[PDB]
Amino acid sequence: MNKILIITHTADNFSIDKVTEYIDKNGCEVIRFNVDEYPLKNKLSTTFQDGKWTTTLETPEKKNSLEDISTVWYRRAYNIGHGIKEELDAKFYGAAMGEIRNTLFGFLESIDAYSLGKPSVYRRLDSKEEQLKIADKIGFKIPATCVTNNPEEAKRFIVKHRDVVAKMQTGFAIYEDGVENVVFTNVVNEDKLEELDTLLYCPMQFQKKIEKKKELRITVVGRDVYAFEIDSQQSEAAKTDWRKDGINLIDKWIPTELPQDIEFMILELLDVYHVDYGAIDMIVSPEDEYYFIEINAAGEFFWLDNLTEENRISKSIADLLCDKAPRRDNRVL
Amino acid sequence: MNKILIITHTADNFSIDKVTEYIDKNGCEVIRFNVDEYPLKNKLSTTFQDGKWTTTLETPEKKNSLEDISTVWYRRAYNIGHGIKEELDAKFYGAAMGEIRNTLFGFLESIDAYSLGKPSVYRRLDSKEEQLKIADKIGFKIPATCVTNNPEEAKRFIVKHRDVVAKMQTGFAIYEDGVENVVFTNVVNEDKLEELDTLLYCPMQFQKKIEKKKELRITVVGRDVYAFEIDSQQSEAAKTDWRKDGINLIDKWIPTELPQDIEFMILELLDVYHVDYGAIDMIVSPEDEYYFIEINAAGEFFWLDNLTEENRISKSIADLLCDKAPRRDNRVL
Amino acid sequence: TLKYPSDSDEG
Amino acid sequence: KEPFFAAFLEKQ
Amino acid sequence: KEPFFAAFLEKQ
Ligand SMILES: Nc1ncnc2c1ncn2[C@@H]1O[C@H](COP(=O)(O)OP(=O)(O)O)[C@@H](O)[C@H]1O
Ligand SMILES: Nc1ncnc2c1ncn2[C@@H]1O[C@H](COP(=O)(O)OP(=O)(O)O)[C@@H](O)[C@H]1O
Repeated sequence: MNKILIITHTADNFSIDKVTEYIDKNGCEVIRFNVDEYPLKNKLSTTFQDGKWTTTLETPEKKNSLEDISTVWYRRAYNIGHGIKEELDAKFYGAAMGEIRNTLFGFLESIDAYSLGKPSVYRRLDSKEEQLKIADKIGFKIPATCVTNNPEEAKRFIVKHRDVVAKMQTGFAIYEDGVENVVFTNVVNEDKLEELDTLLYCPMQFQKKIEKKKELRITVVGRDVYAFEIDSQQSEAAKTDWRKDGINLIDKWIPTELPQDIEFMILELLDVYHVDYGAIDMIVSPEDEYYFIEINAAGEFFWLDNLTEENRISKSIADLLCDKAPRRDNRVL
Repeated sequence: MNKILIITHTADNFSIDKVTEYIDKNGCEVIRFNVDEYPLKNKLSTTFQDGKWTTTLETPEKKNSLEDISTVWYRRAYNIGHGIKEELDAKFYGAAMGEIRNTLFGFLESIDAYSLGKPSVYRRLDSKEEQLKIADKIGFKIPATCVTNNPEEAKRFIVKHRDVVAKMQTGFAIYEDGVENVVFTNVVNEDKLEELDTLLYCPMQFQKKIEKKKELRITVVGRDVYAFEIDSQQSEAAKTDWRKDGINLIDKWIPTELPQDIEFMILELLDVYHVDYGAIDMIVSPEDEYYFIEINAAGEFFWLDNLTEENRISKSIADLLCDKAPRRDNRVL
Repeated sequence: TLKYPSDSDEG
Repeated sequence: KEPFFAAFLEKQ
Repeated sequence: KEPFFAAFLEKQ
């Protein structure tokens, strides 16, 4: 009876499958709004008539009304308006896509039922600087960081910390010389130090390189914490032991358990943001100190959910969406 | 003395000169951040090292420390990255602009001091649907509304509501013959209900045409409320959209006083959104009914501010930024 | 759409 | 093809 | 010209 709106795209049908199964068992209905099919293949309408609001969604599969949904789960959209480019003249394309995106994001904002994801929240989480500042305030250890377009500032930072990686806040890729080239986080060496003057045209995020003893991915669904680790140290050690030949669990994340202080601070980070989903990246140095790297509000979880027993993260998300788990209530009034 | 960071652009002195003058008269320093010149003509650096955060905005004449500011005013962010297109090779331009925008707006979001405007907040208030829903919940009278890409839903709305105007949620200029054409609010020709075919390719917002006895613009600064009125129905061009004759009507605005219930509801709107600035557009119909039309989270105020005596709205903004007026405190931890 | 009152923050 | 609002275009 | 991140392009 209880209806749960889920925003996805057509290519993602796999991680949502187990969540939908567990919601079905929980006794709620799932309404799938595939976002790439808007506005071409779906039709959405919100109306205010005679003092009443009504929102209806027409799909190739079903026709539903949405003004009475119990919750919404907005998985961040990256491709809306598929096919509009071929249908509309060039002079109208930018404005039409702007209006489409604004109408849809505005509907998603207007939902006053409990929301797991919203456009303004995702936009707030795009600020990696605020992530680092908040994590430092909570008590997380974070790497030395310099976000800058100042060549002299970056050079001073690099000569000070002596082992610096450089990353963009938004990636880049290009097909050239017969092959795809992607930008990766890499150390600033003597060769790249020559091109530091070009920083004037676009900033970069420099960070002290944390030596990896462990790498951690932490998926948080409400107050459910799932930690996974890659033990680089023990992997490299096993590569010397002949008894470990052919056993390459070294490249696979294994479930692990966090120190209770780290988990407390993770839950506090989600409390400060007032969101019920998070994907946190951490690095454990050789000195066994935990470094926060970033939190992704839209991070994928299926690859690690398949490493749990019968998709525990999907069950967590389903219980959260059906109001069968403690929530950070974000209903609008 | 306290430092007030003002996010603006080089073509925006017209709205910030008086605010800067009154801030200086209040005893606080103004740090102007022109974002056209980022990152070409000024340098922005944020560093965390040795447990300390620093932020430096370096212009060719002055280095400003931003980590100890007491307030930021997100006023305008026009033409970020101006001049980069002529510096960078074309293959890097879009990605470099994405990175520049992410860095700038992420610094803006990461300011934990009191903020009059932030990216996440402005983008939440981009949702006109949530605006109308929250206004209806507060008690405002709003026009009958249908936002959709579904032609038959629009047809039903247009036949049930006979006098209906069409509206875009976003602003956009389309270039034809080097001419900039735009889409005002236009009444929907009730025979022209063919050609709503087009509605599938891009949605639109239809509303019951409200007859305009007068039109109101209400600028709210904290708890200060400056209401102005205009008679729109004396220009056949400005009769459906006063902005269509705006430059002629720009000095015909008259100060007005709202009924106390309308003012209480406007203050309650700003309380619900938890912002200290707003530009609310309303329409008073011949039957003396006050209709909420829109709230602009970053609307213009200078042309009404110049109709007061000695720029009262700029003075109120300066007092709010210098913490001499009650705030809806939004500091982060 | 119009920006005679240009109330948008972006541009 | 044109979108709907194209019918309401006019020079500013 | 080229931005700084262009110096971090790698194969695949
Ligand atoms: N301060 C740091 N010190 C050392 N390594 C880091 C630091 N920050 C990020 N990294 C590493 O850089 C990598 C960035 O990943 P990226 O280049 O996006 O590839 P992927 O697509 O695998 O994330 C991460 O694997 C992370 O472990
Ligand atoms: N329902 C309506 N009935 C009559 N006129 C309207 C209606 N909605 C908007 N208008 C007119 O169109 C103008 C712009 O409306 P709106 O789209 O709300 O503002 P903007 O386009 O600046 O965001 C208003 O100044 C108003 O005069």
